Amino acid sequence: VSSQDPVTGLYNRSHFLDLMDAAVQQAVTARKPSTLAYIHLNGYPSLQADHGLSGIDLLLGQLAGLMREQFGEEADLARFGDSIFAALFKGKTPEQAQAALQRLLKKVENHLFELNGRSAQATLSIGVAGLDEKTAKAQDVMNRAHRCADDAARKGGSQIKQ
Repeated sequence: VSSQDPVTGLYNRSHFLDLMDAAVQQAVTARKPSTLAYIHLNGYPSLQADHGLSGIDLLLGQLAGLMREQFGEEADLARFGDSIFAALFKGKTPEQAQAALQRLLKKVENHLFELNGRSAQATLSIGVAGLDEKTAKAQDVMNRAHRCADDAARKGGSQIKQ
């Protein structure tokens, strides 16, 4: 079965979750820190309402292309859900990864999207969680970055919550 999201071009959640499992094992046996970024597209409901399936398909594809650009080789990129992206920064502490997360955040906030003639703007809410040897369950890492991202999007605008 294909491991890629045909809309965005990024790998799928299933694929990412395997990469996740492996990065945690590395973190608790080899003690190599990784960072998990949990990315919300802010105001997705309103963008879908105004632009519909076609509009958002284009947005997500552009949004991913900016993530590929801003993170390059440093991160593994997934389409986690409809309005949710995920990034794993293998070998980097959250501290070490903040720079690139800050860079993307602004790239998006200051980016104008062309959607079927129409024009739109968007910000992201990023929940960040580290992978370390004090990790107890791979699922705990997902949870923390999840919860942080949800708290991030609860505030409105471009947001990073570590």
